Amino acid sequence: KVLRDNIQGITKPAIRRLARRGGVKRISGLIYEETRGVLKVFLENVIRDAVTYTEHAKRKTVTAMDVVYALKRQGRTLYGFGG
Amino acid sequence: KVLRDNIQGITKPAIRRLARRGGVKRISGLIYEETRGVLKVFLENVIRDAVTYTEHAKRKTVTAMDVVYALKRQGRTLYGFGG
Amino acid sequence: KPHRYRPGTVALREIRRYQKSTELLIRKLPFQRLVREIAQDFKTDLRFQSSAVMALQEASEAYLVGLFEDTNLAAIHAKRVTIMPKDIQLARRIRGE
Amino acid sequence: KPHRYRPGTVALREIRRYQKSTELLIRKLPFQRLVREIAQDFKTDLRFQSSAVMALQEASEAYLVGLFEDTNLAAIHAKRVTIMPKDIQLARRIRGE
Amino acid sequence: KRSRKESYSVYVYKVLKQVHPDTGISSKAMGIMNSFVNDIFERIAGEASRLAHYNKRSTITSREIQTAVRLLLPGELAKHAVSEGTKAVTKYTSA
Amino acid sequence: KRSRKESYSVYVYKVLKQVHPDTGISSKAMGIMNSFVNDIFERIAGEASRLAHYNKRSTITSREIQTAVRLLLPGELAKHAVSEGTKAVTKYTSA
Amino acid sequence: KRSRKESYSVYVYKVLKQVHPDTGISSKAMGIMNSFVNDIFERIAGEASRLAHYNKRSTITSREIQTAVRLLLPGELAKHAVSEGTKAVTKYTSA
Amino acid sequence: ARAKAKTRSSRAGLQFPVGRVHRLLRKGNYSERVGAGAPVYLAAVLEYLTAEILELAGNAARDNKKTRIIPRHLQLAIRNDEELNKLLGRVTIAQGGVLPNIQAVLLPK
Amino acid sequence: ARAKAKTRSSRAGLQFPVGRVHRLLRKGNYSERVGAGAPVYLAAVLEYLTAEILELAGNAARDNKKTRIIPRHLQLAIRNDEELNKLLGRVTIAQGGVLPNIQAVLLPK
Amino acid sequence: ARAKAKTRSSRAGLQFPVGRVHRLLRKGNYSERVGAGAPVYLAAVLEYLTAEILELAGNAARDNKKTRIIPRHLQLAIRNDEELNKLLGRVTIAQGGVLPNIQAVLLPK
DNA sequence: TAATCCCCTTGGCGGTTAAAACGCGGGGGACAGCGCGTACGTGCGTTTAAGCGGTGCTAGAGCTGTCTACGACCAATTGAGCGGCCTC
DNA sequence: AGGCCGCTCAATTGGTCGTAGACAGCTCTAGCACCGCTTAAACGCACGTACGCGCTGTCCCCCGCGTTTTAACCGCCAAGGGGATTAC
Repeated sequence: KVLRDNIQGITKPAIRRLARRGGVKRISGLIYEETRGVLKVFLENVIRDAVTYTEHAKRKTVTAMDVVYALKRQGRTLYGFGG
Repeated sequence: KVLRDNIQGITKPAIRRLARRGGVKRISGLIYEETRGVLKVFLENVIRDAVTYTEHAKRKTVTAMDVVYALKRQGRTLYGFGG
Repeated sequence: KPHRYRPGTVALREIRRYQKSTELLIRKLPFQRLVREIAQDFKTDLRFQSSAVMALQEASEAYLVGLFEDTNLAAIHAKRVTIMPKDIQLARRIRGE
Repeated sequence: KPHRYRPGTVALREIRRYQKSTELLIRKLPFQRLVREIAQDFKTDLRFQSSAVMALQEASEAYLVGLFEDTNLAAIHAKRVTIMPKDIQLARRIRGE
Repeated sequence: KRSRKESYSVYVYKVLKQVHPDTGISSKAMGIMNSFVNDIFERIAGEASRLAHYNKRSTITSREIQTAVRLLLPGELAKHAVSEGTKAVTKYTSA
Repeated sequence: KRSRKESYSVYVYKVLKQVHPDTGISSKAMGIMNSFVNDIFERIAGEASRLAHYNKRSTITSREIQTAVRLLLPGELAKHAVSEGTKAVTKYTSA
Repeated sequence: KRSRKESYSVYVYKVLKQVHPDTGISSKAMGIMNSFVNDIFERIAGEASRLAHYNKRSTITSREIQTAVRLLLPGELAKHAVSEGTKAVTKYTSA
Repeated sequence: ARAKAKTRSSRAGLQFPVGRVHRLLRKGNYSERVGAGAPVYLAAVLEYLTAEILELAGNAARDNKKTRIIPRHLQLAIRNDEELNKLLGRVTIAQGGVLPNIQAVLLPK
Repeated sequence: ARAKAKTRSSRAGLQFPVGRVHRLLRKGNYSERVGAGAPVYLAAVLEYLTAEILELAGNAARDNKKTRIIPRHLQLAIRNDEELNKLLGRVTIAQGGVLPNIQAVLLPK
Repeated sequence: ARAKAKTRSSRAGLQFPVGRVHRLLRKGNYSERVGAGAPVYLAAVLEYLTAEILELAGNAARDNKKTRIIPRHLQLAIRNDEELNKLLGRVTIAQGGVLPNIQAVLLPK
């Protein structure tokens, strides 16, 4: 029922490709796990607010629009999913 | 009654004092004019907002509430001036 | 002799290509499972719209790319081309985090 | 011989002395003259509450201070103690300036 | 049917044909521009509300909106927006 | 002839003497406290308006305000504020 | 036909559901709770009696009980107890 | 005819019975006369201490993945607090066990 | 006996819905009254910004020899206008990619 | 003929005005209608928050052997708490100075 | 929007070292050339769960009559709470 | 100058009222979750190739420092009117 490890599912070549999109030419081996940790922290911050929205909505299925609300709260407003 | 060179009125030892409050030990010679320029830009932004407030308030005297609102709009909210 | 590129060449080609390209670089379904397993860390048995998963995705990669641009700025400010995690923690402190 | 402290000792005495201080580090009259000077460019004959001038003073002082913790975090990141204005520009541009 | 939901597709399309009669548009870009117009609408509306409290004004007028534009929107964009809105409000004032 | 300007001085003085009867105060510290109470009041109130708009609620209730507490107020302070807020609404409904 | 036996059941149940709304109760833990309540009640009551004797006071007020809290309970929880007790007598005199 | 009554527990807004604590004080032979702040102060103190130890019981139960309190959790909560140990040094707990406490010389290597 | 119900957008000579903007401001809780030139002015600002963004998007689509507006074109247009950039610094475009930005120190000799 | 004036702040038992917070929320143009639990909950939250501000101010003043609060005490109170720092990362304080904060690289040897 | 007033700011002035300004012996700082251990981009085969496209379905998303809790508002009245003060 | 204490003022709120808000119930239905299917994308992995990072000694130099000087800052003083505000 429960899942224990899918932060590994954000794989190392995915991080490598993003740092290429992020412009990093050489990536330490120490980078991948701490990037996983800090994105872990940020996603917890986003989804905690999203859950707060979710039972503030009396719903059980999470929608994208509250994700938009939470990201716009955190100063990371995204275009392409509002409404 | 025109004023010309009061950016140098913010003195070099005042810059040293601020960096001591900022915890900077050693300060290059290139620093002081760059600090003068960036504070000039920051002040220009803040008082541009304040002037916009004052003309929209149809006033002539610059008030600290306008300073407070301008700093709020730059994400630099200040406590302690009647806010 | 089989062809082999010097180090950084394929990296620079990748840099050019994913600056050119716009697609997601992380697998969507392990990402989705991560979303669900951290959801149950807050509230169990939550369901997720695939749109919500994707919006969370490009939020995640955009946030990441912003951090890596700041990381590159710190690293070249540290006179470096390889980033080490002190760069990322420094930029995180600079962002006020 | 006159007593002479080594370079950096008086600097650190200034560090502790101005962190324990709470008072303003800018002369009041030339700062007021400067704000009248710059604001006269944007709107003529502008008058300033002296309290508003002091608020501008304190906000500017603290803004430059916060810029300076950003600066010396970049400097210890760049393994230097003599900060140079590329550190400030790094802090600004990573901050988004 | 379903409930009619308001979007800015048709006005973006009319303005697009004003500026580019020849091109098409993706619905993803249409939604991004809908998010844009809603976001900037909320930014300017909230700032006009801020100044309405700052000036203790129970009514937000075009003076307030122009003030908010001069705050948020930078420079030449701000002044040509002033020109465009002034021209539009003179035409609407003259109907 | 003068006009009254409202401030939170007596309440902060009350709770200060409630928590520290022997502790004095300076007026500019009270200026910072007034800035504190107005700043956080506007933060949470804007968040509550956001939640009212998002869930199409024309009424900002206890659920909206506690939702804003869980959003903006982080961690341990949030769960305490939940605890005394629940206590406060409970004893208010008994009042 | 039986006779009522009193306990501290529902009050501890209330405050546990105040601090932990989802946490259950084993009954002999509740017996330990009742015995703890009576034990500490009797300790403080005997302390109030001895202070009443030593001050030659035939009336035991909140000053005696505050003294008893100062005596038995060491430091941190004692000053916390003074805090809610002062707030409680304050709100009770206001009620 | 009569004002509708609130409990003095509700007047304090506290859950412990102020009437019960006051009558157990007056009938406990400590003083024939009791000041008004004494039982409400006592009840506030008691409710705080019970609330604090119940918070310890709840989070200790959540540590052991158990939804409900057990006196093993109460033993762990009393014995791992310094000030509650000072409160209850000589106090015996039914079916509580002890701390997991192994001396350093008892451990191998 | 009413005359022609004319649209206020065309009264402003404009495309953006004056009725929608004015209704949203009446229902958006900013001021209970909104000045008459306020939504007309606001929608004029919106249409001016929208028109220049759509012009940049069409020119960028023509630059990459495409005839349809793409979120990549939106990224490459808006992120390359510095006043639109600092107007929208913390704004994410979904599937827009990033600007092609290689540092000069990263480029070889 | 009339009920006795007993304020809703006293009904909350809290020093923060229920009436003033409620009228500032209603005047603040967030909703025309505000649920009853909202201002009392907000006043409870604010009074709690200002309370731990006041103990942090009090023991900061007690550390510096003055009985009166100075905004240097406020600087030391705010900047030494991580949740208050997260609350006030961007907030500027009048005449507070900074934390006593020196990097380890600045010290001799 | 006309008044206006009074109070709060703006220019002026008679001295003062606090503050700025200045030049100098001086230790520290910054930092590239280059050896040197080394930390990771890279060809490229392999696994397997990811991707794809494919199905029965129901938990909740969303929609629709209800109805009662729910909270704003007006003449009134108050008890708290603020404009003043002075003084320890 | 905190604070305190006598003075005023608007603010706060209770009883009632009239109206709408959203909560709960409830059905419905369409996409989420689930399940079994095929596929080459992912993948991650050990490997030998080329390159990163920060460091010794040095090298050059750059402000930090320590008093002197100085002119204008600061704190005080008497004068003008600006504009900010406030009832209409």
